[PDB]
Order: sequence, then C-alpha cells, then structure tokens
Amino acid sequence: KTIKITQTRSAIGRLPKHKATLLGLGLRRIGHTVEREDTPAIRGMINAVSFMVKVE
Amino acid sequence: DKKSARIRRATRARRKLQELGATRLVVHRTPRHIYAQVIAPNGSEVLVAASTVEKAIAEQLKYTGNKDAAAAVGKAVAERALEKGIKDVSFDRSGFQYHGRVQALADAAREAGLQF
Amino acid sequence: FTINAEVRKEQGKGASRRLRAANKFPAIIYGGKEAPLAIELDHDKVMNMQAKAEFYSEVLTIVVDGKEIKVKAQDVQRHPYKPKLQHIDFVR
Amino acid sequence: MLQPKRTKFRKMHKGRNRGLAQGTDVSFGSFGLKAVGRGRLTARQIEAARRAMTRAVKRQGKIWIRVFPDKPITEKPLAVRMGKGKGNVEYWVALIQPGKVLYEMDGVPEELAREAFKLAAAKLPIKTTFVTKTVM
Amino acid sequence: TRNGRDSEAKRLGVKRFGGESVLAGSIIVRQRGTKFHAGANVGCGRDHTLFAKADGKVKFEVKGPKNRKFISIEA
RNA sequence: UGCCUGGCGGCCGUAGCGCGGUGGUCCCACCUGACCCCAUGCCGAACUCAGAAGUGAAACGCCGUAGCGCCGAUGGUAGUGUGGGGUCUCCCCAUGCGAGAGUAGGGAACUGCCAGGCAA
RNA sequence: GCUCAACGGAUAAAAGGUACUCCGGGGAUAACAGGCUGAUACCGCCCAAGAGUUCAUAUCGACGGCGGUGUUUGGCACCU
RNA sequence: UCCUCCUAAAGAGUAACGGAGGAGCACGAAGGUUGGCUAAUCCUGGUCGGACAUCAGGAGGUUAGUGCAAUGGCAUAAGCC
RNA sequence: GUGAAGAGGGAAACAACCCAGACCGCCAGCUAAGGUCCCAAAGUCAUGGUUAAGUGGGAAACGAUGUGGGAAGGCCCAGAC
Ligand SMILES: [K+]
Ligand SMILES: [Mg+2]
Ligand SMILES: [Mg+2]
Ligand SMILES: [Mg+2]
Ligand SMILES: [Mg+2]
Ligand SMILES: [Mg+2]
Ligand SMILES: [Mg+2]
Ligand SMILES: [Mg+2]
Ligand SMILES: [Mg+2]
Ligand SMILES: [Mg+2]
Ligand SMILES: [Mg+2]
Ligand SMILES: [Mg+2]
Ligand SMILES: [Mg+2]
Ligand SMILES: [Mg+2]
Ligand SMILES: [Mg+2]
Ligand SMILES: [Mg+2]
Ligand SMILES: [Mg+2]
Ligand SMILES: [Mg+2]
Ligand SMILES: [Mg+2]
Ligand SMILES: [Mg+2]
Ligand SMILES: [Mg+2]
Ligand SMILES: [Mg+2]
Ligand SMILES: [Mg+2]
Ligand SMILES: [Mg+2]
Ligand SMILES: [Mg+2]
Ligand SMILES: [Mg+2]
Ligand SMILES: [Mg+2]
Ligand SMILES: [Mg+2]
Ligand SMILES: [Mg+2]
Ligand SMILES: [Mg+2]
Ligand SMILES: [Mg+2]
Ligand SMILES: [Mg+2]
Ligand SMILES: [Mg+2]
Ligand SMILES: [Mg+2]
Ligand SMILES: [Mg+2]
Ligand SMILES: [Mg+2]
Ligand SMILES: [Mg+2]
Ligand SMILES: [Mg+2]
Ligand SMILES: [Mg+2]
Ligand SMILES: [Mg+2]
Ligand SMILES: [Mg+2]
Ligand SMILES: [Mg+2]
Ligand SMILES: [Mg+2]
Ligand SMILES: [Mg+2]
Ligand SMILES: [Mg+2]
Ligand SMILES: [Mg+2]
Ligand SMILES: [Mg+2]
Ligand SMILES: [Mg+2]
Ligand SMILES: [Mg+2]
Ligand SMILES: [Mg+2]
Ligand SMILES: [Mg+2]
Ligand SMILES: [Mg+2]
Ligand SMILES: [Mg+2]
Ligand SMILES: [Mg+2]
Ligand SMILES: [Mg+2]
Ligand SMILES: [Mg+2]
Ligand SMILES: [Mg+2]
Ligand SMILES: [Mg+2]
Ligand SMILES: [Mg+2]
Ligand SMILES: [Mg+2]
Ligand SMILES: [Mg+2]
Ligand SMILES: [Mg+2]
Ligand SMILES: [Mg+2]
Ligand SMILES: [Mg+2]
Ligand SMILES: [Mg+2]
Ligand SMILES: [Mg+2]
Ligand SMILES: [Mg+2]
Ligand SMILES: [Mg+2]
Ligand SMILES: [Mg+2]
Ligand SMILES: [Mg+2]
Ligand SMILES: [Mg+2]
Ligand SMILES: [Mg+2]
Ligand SMILES: [Mg+2]
Ligand SMILES: [Mg+2]
Ligand SMILES: [Mg+2]
Ligand SMILES: [Mg+2]
Ligand SMILES: [Mg+2]
Ligand SMILES: [Mg+2]
Ligand SMILES: [Mg+2]
Ligand SMILES: [Mg+2]
Ligand SMILES: [Mg+2]
Ligand SMILES: [Mg+2]
Ligand SMILES: [Mg+2]
Ligand SMILES: [Mg+2]
Ligand SMILES: [Mg+2]
Ligand SMILES: [Mg+2]
Ligand SMILES: [Mg+2]
Ligand SMILES: [Mg+2]
Ligand SMILES: [Mg+2]
Ligand SMILES: [Mg+2]
Ligand SMILES: [Mg+2]
Ligand SMILES: [Mg+2]
Ligand SMILES: [Mg+2]
Ligand SMILES: [Mg+2]
Ligand SMILES: [Mg+2]
Ligand SMILES: [Mg+2]
Ligand SMILES: [Mg+2]
Ligand SMILES: [Mg+2]
Ligand SMILES: [Mg+2]
Ligand SMILES: [Mg+2]
Ligand SMILES: [Mg+2]
Ligand SMILES: [Mg+2]
Ligand SMILES: [Mg+2]
Ligand SMILES: [Mg+2]
Ligand SMILES: [Mg+2]
Ligand SMILES: [Mg+2]
Ligand SMILES: [Mg+2]
Ligand SMILES: [Mg+2]
Ligand SMILES: [Mg+2]
Ligand SMILES: [Mg+2]
Ligand SMILES: [Mg+2]
Ligand SMILES: [Mg+2]
Repeated sequence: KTIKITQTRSAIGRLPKHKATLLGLGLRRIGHTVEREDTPAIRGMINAVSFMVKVE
Repeated sequence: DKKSARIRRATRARRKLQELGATRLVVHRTPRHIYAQVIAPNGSEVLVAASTVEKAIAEQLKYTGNKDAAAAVGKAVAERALEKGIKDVSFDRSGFQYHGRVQALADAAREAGLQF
Repeated sequence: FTINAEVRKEQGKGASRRLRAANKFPAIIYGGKEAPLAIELDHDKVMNMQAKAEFYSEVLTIVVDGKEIKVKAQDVQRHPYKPKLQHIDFVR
Repeated sequence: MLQPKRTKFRKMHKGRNRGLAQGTDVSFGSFGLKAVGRGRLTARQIEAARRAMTRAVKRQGKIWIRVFPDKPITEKPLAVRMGKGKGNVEYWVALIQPGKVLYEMDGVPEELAREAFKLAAAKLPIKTTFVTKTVM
Repeated sequence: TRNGRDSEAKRLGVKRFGGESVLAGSIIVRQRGTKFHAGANVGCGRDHTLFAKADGKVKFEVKGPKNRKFISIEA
C-alpha cells in the first residue's frame, strides 16, 4: 500500500536535516504529489518534516 | 581481621592471572590441613582438586599439616592433573608466602611431572 | 467530603496542561495490592475543600464510574505563586 | 548588609535567572512574603525591607530571611572603555525566581502581619504576595 | 588583566565507541586517569591510553566490586 | 537426597551496617610449643615452622528482627528536538523524548562448580 | 653550543626626535559634530522611619523602589 | 612559548586586554622489580610533656598521601617501608 | 537562517525580519505570507462576546465603588446595610 505525500511549504529557511529529508522523500518543489511505499521509515521521514508536507 | 588482609594481598596475582587466561593451581594452607585445586581459566569450574582432608591421602600420613603432608598432596594433584590432560598451568600461592608447605607442595607438583 | 472524578485517558505534559487550563486538574489514587488509578477532577471544588484542616487528615470517598473509593491525601503540589493546586496524591 | 563571609571565587558569571523557585512552602514561620515576579534582590533591598518589617511589628514577633545573596555583581567605573578586564564587585544579589518565599513571620496577628509585609514589599523591586502556612 | 592564559586542548575522549570494529593496536580511549579500565584483549599504556590488543568489536562493561567501567574486546 | 562447613568464581549494597540469637562431631578460628625452616628494621603480634591441651570468648559462619543504608514505581513537575506564537533579558501553545527529588512500597539477597564430613 | 622568552626563531650585530616635515593610503581607526545606548546626569514619581507646640504627607524627607528626558560626563565606532 | 580548571551549549574542537592557578625542573633512587604494609583528624590513658614530639588503645574509613600547579586518577593501590 | 552573491510579495518607506528562490514569452488559473470601508486588488461577510478609553494606534512601580465573566464565603423578614 502506497501513501501520497505532497510538499506544502518552501524548503528555503530550513535545517540541512530537513532539506535532506525532502530529498529522501523525493519532494522537489512545493505542490509535488509523490507516492511512496508505506513503511515505518517513510512515516518517520513524514513525521520529521510534518509541518511542510501533507499526506493523502 | 587477618583473612581480609590475606585476600587483598593475593588479589593482585589472581587478577593478573585471570587476565592472561591461564589455568591456575590455587593452594589454600591452614594450621590443620593443606588444600590444592587446579581451576579452569574462566575461574568458575574446577578440573582437579586434592587435599589432606581427603581420607585417601589422610589415611597414609602421620599428621595432616606439615611439609611431608604438603608434598603428598603436591604429588597427588599433579598425578591427577596429568590423567585429566592438564600440563601447562600457573601456581597461585594465594596470599601465602612461598616458603614452607606451599613450596613443598609446588616442588612436589614440579617433581611429579606437572610442567609449570 | 465526597467528590465526583473522571478517569484519565491522555496523560503527560500536553494533556495535563490542557486539563489544568480547563478549571480541572490531575490527581492519582493508589494503595494496597490493586493497580494505581489516574483521576481527573474539578479545581473549584477541591480548592474550596482544602481550606478545612480535616481534608489533610480524615478519609475522603472519591466517586469514580459509580464506585466510591476511600482515600487520604498523602502528597499535594501547589502552583508556585498563584493560589491553586496542580496535583494530588491519594493513598488508599 | 548581608554578604558571604569569604568565598571560593571573587567574581562570578552573569548567568540566567530562569525557571521556577524552590523555597515555595512557608516552612518555619506562620506567614510569608512570596515573590510572584522574577528578578534579583540586592543586599541593600533585603536589609531595607527587613528594617521596614522589624520596625512595623516592634520588638514582638520573629522574622526569617529565606533569601541570601551569595552572587557578586561587578560594575565598571565611570568613563572607562570596554575590555581590559572584568569589572570590580560592587554589590551582592540573590536571584529570585517566581514562587520563592523571601521572608517569613511568626508570633503576630494576621491583620498586623499583612501591614508589615506591605511596607517590606514597597522596598523590593519584585512583585510579591502574602502566603499562609497551610498543611501538606 | 592579571590572567588570560590557557593550555592547548589534548583531544582526550572515547575514540572508538561500543560495538565498533577495531584493528589490533587501535586506540580506544585517550584519557588521564583510569576513568575506563582495561578488560579482555585491551592494553593500558603509560599515558593510561586503552588500546586494542586484538582485532574485534569494542565492548563497554560496568563490572567489579567498586562498579568501574571496563573496556573489553570480543572477536 | 537434604544438612553443614571450607576453597573458588558469577553477581556487585533488594547483596551493607546496627541489633538479637546461636554453631563447634568434623570443618574453621583463636589456640599449644620455637632446637629448627624462616621471621621482627625491637617483639613467634605479623610472616613461618612443629604440633592437638582447651575453647567457640573473640573472629568467621548462621539464623532472626526494618534502627539506618540501599532498591523503588504510578501520576505529576522540571528540562527539552522539531514547528509556530507572544506582553519577547522570560515564557506559552502543537508534537515527540522526559527526568531529579520525593512518595506508595521492595528489602535481612540470589545463585554456579568441585571438596570434605552428618539424617537418609 | 641560543631566556633566538617578540619562545615557527627576519641580522652574527641596532635606540630616539621631527610643531621643519614629506609620500602612499584609511572614515578598515581617533579628535569635531550626527547616530545607537542611557551607566552617569537632570527631571519626575512609589513606600513613609522621621518635623512638626503635639499631629508622616503646610513643608521637607532616611532606608529602599519605579519611570521619563536625551540633557551633561560617557560608552560604542555606524556617516564623513 | 608551555600545562591545569572553567567559559565550552554531556563526542572533538571552540574567542575576548574573559574568570583562577602553574611551568622553564627534580630524581642513580624519587627508576626497575620481588615481599610486605595502610592513611587524616580526633577521644581516652600515659615521666618531664605544653594547644602539638614518642607509646598504648579505641572511634574513624582515605576526611589522607602522591617530588612541584590543577584536573582526572589511584586499595589489585599509581600511596608507605 | 538570511544578506553578502537573491529579484519577487508582505512588514507605510526598511541588505540582514515574514513569505518565496526570477531560463524566456502570455491582457489565463490556484495559492503563500499579508490582507478584504476609501486611498489600493478582495467580506461595510455571518455568528456569539468584550472595550467608551480614539483604548486599538508608545512605557513601569504603584493608584482607583470604570467595566464584563466565574468560584466561594459573610449574615439576616426574629427585615441584615
Ligand atoms: K570555528
Ligand atoms: Mg521549494
Ligand atoms: Mg524560515
Ligand atoms: Mg524544482
Ligand atoms: Mg520550477
Ligand atoms: Mg605488590
Ligand atoms: Mg575425610
Ligand atoms: Mg553561563
Ligand atoms: Mg534554582
Ligand atoms: Mg525541594
Ligand atoms: Mg587596566
Ligand atoms: Mg585566551
Ligand atoms: Mg586544557
Ligand atoms: Mg586554547
Ligand atoms: Mg599557539
Ligand atoms: Mg609500556
Ligand atoms: Mg553477609
Ligand atoms: Mg552478631
Ligand atoms: Mg553482640
Ligand atoms: Mg553459648
Ligand atoms: Mg553468646
Ligand atoms: Mg577427625
Ligand atoms: Mg603465641
Ligand atoms: Mg601462631
Ligand atoms: Mg562466637
Ligand atoms: Mg562477647
Ligand atoms: Mg535460608
Ligand atoms: Mg521481616
Ligand atoms: Mg515495623
Ligand atoms: Mg515488619
Ligand atoms: Mg510500570
Ligand atoms: Mg522554531
Ligand atoms: Mg521551540
Ligand atoms: Mg503551529
Ligand atoms: Mg498573531
Ligand atoms: Mg511585541
Ligand atoms: Mg515518571
Ligand atoms: Mg524518579
Ligand atoms: Mg528516587
Ligand atoms: Mg515511609
Ligand atoms: Mg511496611
Ligand atoms: Mg542468608
Ligand atoms: Mg533460597
Ligand atoms: Mg552438577
Ligand atoms: Mg660555537
Ligand atoms: Mg625579542
Ligand atoms: Mg616572532
Ligand atoms: Mg610567534
Ligand atoms: Mg605555535
Ligand atoms: Mg619572525
Ligand atoms: Mg637571526
Ligand atoms: Mg647573536
Ligand atoms: Mg613625532
Ligand atoms: Mg609637538
Ligand atoms: Mg622634507
Ligand atoms: Mg604629508
Ligand atoms: Mg598625505
Ligand atoms: Mg567607521
Ligand atoms: Mg582595524
Ligand atoms: Mg566632546
Ligand atoms: Mg563622537
Ligand atoms: Mg531612538
Ligand atoms: Mg530609557
Ligand atoms: Mg531616595
Ligand atoms: Mg531604585
Ligand atoms: Mg543640557
Ligand atoms: Mg552624548
Ligand atoms: Mg574602535
Ligand atoms: Mg564592529
Ligand atoms: Mg550621511
Ligand atoms: Mg567543554
Ligand atoms: Mg566538549
Ligand atoms: Mg556539545
Ligand atoms: Mg575562532
Ligand atoms: Mg604566569
Ligand atoms: Mg632535569
Ligand atoms: Mg632501594
Ligand atoms: Mg614500579
Ligand atoms: Mg566500630
Ligand atoms: Mg587527597
Ligand atoms: Mg590542591
Ligand atoms: Mg612505584
Ligand atoms: Mg605504590
Ligand atoms: Mg531573502
Ligand atoms: Mg563583498
Ligand atoms: Mg529579497
Ligand atoms: Mg521586498
Ligand atoms: Mg515598519
Ligand atoms: Mg501600504
Ligand atoms: Mg513595498
Ligand atoms: Mg535583500
Ligand atoms: Mg513564520
Ligand atoms: Mg530557479
Ligand atoms: Mg525555474
Ligand atoms: Mg483565489
Ligand atoms: Mg486552497
Ligand atoms: Mg500566518
Ligand atoms: Mg490567510
Ligand atoms: Mg476595493
Ligand atoms: Mg473591494
Ligand atoms: Mg455594501
Ligand atoms: Mg453592516
Ligand atoms: Mg458585519
Ligand atoms: Mg458583527
Ligand atoms: Mg457588551
Ligand atoms: Mg459599549
Ligand atoms: Mg494611542
Ligand atoms: Mg501612550
Ligand atoms: Mg483599593
Ligand atoms: Mg459600582
Ligand atoms: Mg462596556
Ligand atoms: Mg474562575
């Protein structure tokens, strides 16, 4: 089962960890609907940058 | 207390010997009787043990607590040790000054064949 | 000396402050071979209760889910400067 | 004027006066002056507020001082440039977090214990309140 | 001022941590006193430096009568 | 099989103290002698040797007792990563991590491997 | 075999004056004034131990507290 | 120039004309190693002998000691013969 | 983290704050932070409150029967203020 993630904020004034985490999720620009395989890890990544992403 | 002073006097040898990981021959002396036991490098399990408290050795001797009795144990332990397969060991004097009974025990252990 | 009290479900820093900023405050009941019981209760009652010296000595019967549990106040946390309670430890 | 009789070090860092106080309960005496506010009390302020209580309640009653300075405050002389060393210790302060009981009274009426603490509170910088020795 | 002097920093601390694979000779801890002690297959030089005496994984233990920290190696 | 006591480790204070009671057939300790082996920077108190008259007094074990020490939740509290907000030398929400202290209490440890004696 | 201690040591070997001065630069850095700050300064106010023939507040106020101004002595070195 | 502590935000490192102290040697035994030891401060009692020499005991448990500053260490002692 | 070396929108104007990273064109649409009576794009939107001070739209200790919202206490038709 896959989960659709969407970037909902800019990655400008953000920590290197958070800039990395979006590269790990595969989100490039704001409003980028990327779907990933649901695991304990990806939910951790989404948890790490929850403020700037939205799950479907 | 005397005992406690003898334990900490021995400890340095023991702790140095367990670090090397060698099979030690502990020798506990007493006013009446002299004990000896070969203990495995791990420290827990005993491989060979003999003393003048054992009737097999006590029946033979005149008195259990002297140089000639210590030699009889020192022979006995080393006589068993070779049957078990043991040969290279160390000698833990165990806080007793290497001089009399323990020296007799050690010399008897050497002369019996236990190469250490 | 009888107070109605609800059972807690969320418990931590976040819940307890939400609770404590809603005219209520957390307490706990424990004692005997039974398990402890986390107990949410109203502030404005228990604030008026403690003015009497009997409260910190006599036996109180706390009403939870119908069941009335007999206890004594073993420990209590005052708010640092404001005159108000933060938490009560009820021994059984 | 209260001050430590000898100390390990003459000068101390500035630090930060954060968190809540620890001497919150009215321990010894019946009544007490609790600090609502946050700040720092100089050695002079404490003595000034002590004199204002002591003289209000007369010879009768007993007073405790729960706060003690033990924190030296340095100050640089007038018309001196920055650097060239840490300044010289002028006065001593006690850091006061919210909740700290400053003073405690005993052996006086409740109505006349309050009137004394108002006069003390008037000397102090920190916003204060009256507290009674409750049970538990 | 009266003071304003200081020594160069000595880079002391646990170099290789627990569970880390090390080669024979690898320094595990640089420190002053024996804050950590030498256990199995670990040496203790003149500087009280704990170093690996055999190739293996580092293991920190808290064992003894006085409850001291020991560093051992297990292959 | 249990009851004992030694030696030797594991565990390091739930394992240590104080307190009270006890053990001596062996075992162990004091003990008995010092021509000797060897010993004191004087002294057989040590260390050592030879022994077995006494003893369990002290030691050591061992069982008891919470007077201490120690162990110690739950709930709360304090901190605090991340993101936001304030009245911004301080704090507060949201979300995660979450003590220290102190309670309720637990607590007179638990076991390995030989080795000897004792009711079976 | 070097307090080559200005201790990565310019030479084996070296101190001053310049208002008679000069050149290259700098608002990277001072003096003037501006700015930021307000310790100090001045101006208020809060508490009332004291004055009063007695009787805090006619009038002044100890000990302590809190502000305002930019306003002296300053601090900073942002403009030149 | 060098060493120690903090500042230093629990890896390392980390500045100021920040806060406190040291070093520019010593040692043929104060090194090696085998064998032994165990400390301050008391309280008692004791010829001069006092507030304090030496002895005897107890209570203490490293409160000492470590050639020299500080920090980390040291009973298996790295302390003392 | 940003500027430096980053334009654009907001913060009246405002390198460093908030939003967001400009390849070029378009008289298309959705949004962010900010906003939506007129200057000036968009609610004189709806609902339930609170402020009478132009508060909002600078400032503290202290000072006040200004004015809401609670929770207790007084103590009385034998009529309490
Ligand atoms: K750096
Ligand atoms: Mg982006
Ligand atoms: Mg940002
Ligand atoms: Mg892109
Ligand atoms: Mg693009
Ligand atoms: Mg030795
Ligand atoms: Mg027998
Ligand atoms: Mg600090
Ligand atoms: Mg504090
Ligand atoms: Mg406390
Ligand atoms: Mg100077
Ligand atoms: Mg420096
Ligand atoms: Mg250093
Ligand atoms: Mg440095
Ligand atoms: Mg340098
Ligand atoms: Mg070496
Ligand atoms: Mg025991
Ligand atoms: Mg006993
Ligand atoms: Mg007894
Ligand atoms: Mg008896
Ligand atoms: Mg008895
Ligand atoms: Mg017999
Ligand atoms: Mg004798
Ligand atoms: Mg003897
Ligand atoms: Mg006995
Ligand atoms: Mg007795
Ligand atoms: Mg038992
Ligand atoms: Mg019991
Ligand atoms: Mg009891
Ligand atoms: Mg009991
Ligand atoms: Mg649990
Ligand atoms: Mg943030
Ligand atoms: Mg935060
Ligand atoms: Mg938020
Ligand atoms: Mg807002
Ligand atoms: Mg603001
Ligand atoms: Mg907890
Ligand atoms: Mg705890
Ligand atoms: Mg605890
Ligand atoms: Mg208790
Ligand atoms: Mg009990
Ligand atoms: Mg037992
Ligand atoms: Mg059992
Ligand atoms: Mg078996
Ligand atoms: Mg020459
Ligand atoms: Mg020079
Ligand atoms: Mg130079
Ligand atoms: Mg240089
Ligand atoms: Mg250098
Ligand atoms: Mg040079
Ligand atoms: Mg030269
Ligand atoms: Mg020269
Ligand atoms: Mg000149
Ligand atoms: Mg001139
Ligand atoms: Mg000229
Ligand atoms: Mg010129
Ligand atoms: Mg010129
Ligand atoms: Mg300039
Ligand atoms: Mg310059
Ligand atoms: Mg001037
Ligand atoms: Mg100027
Ligand atoms: Mg201005
Ligand atoms: Mg000002
Ligand atoms: Mg004045
Ligand atoms: Mg003042
Ligand atoms: Mg002027
Ligand atoms: Mg000026
Ligand atoms: Mg300058
Ligand atoms: Mg500058
Ligand atoms: Mg200009
Ligand atoms: Mg540090
Ligand atoms: Mg560090
Ligand atoms: Mg760090
Ligand atoms: Mg730097
Ligand atoms: Mg110096
Ligand atoms: Mg030298
Ligand atoms: Mg010598
Ligand atoms: Mg040596
Ligand atoms: Mg004793
Ligand atoms: Mg010491
Ligand atoms: Mg020292
Ligand atoms: Mg040595
Ligand atoms: Mg030594
Ligand atoms: Mg920008
Ligand atoms: Mg540039
Ligand atoms: Mg921009
Ligand atoms: Mg802009
Ligand atoms: Mg503006
Ligand atoms: Mg505008
Ligand atoms: Mg604009
Ligand atoms: Mg810009
Ligand atoms: Mg923001
Ligand atoms: Mg681009
Ligand atoms: Mg693009
Ligand atoms: Mg739109
Ligand atoms: Mg939308
Ligand atoms: Mg917003
Ligand atoms: Mg919006
Ligand atoms: Mg319009
Ligand atoms: Mg419009
Ligand atoms: Mg209209
Ligand atoms: Mg309308
Ligand atoms: Mg409307
Ligand atoms: Mg409306
Ligand atoms: Mg209204
Ligand atoms: Mg109105
Ligand atoms: Mg206004
Ligand atoms: Mg105004
Ligand atoms: Mg009033
Ligand atoms: Mg009214
Ligand atoms: Mg109104
Ligand atoms: Mg309310």
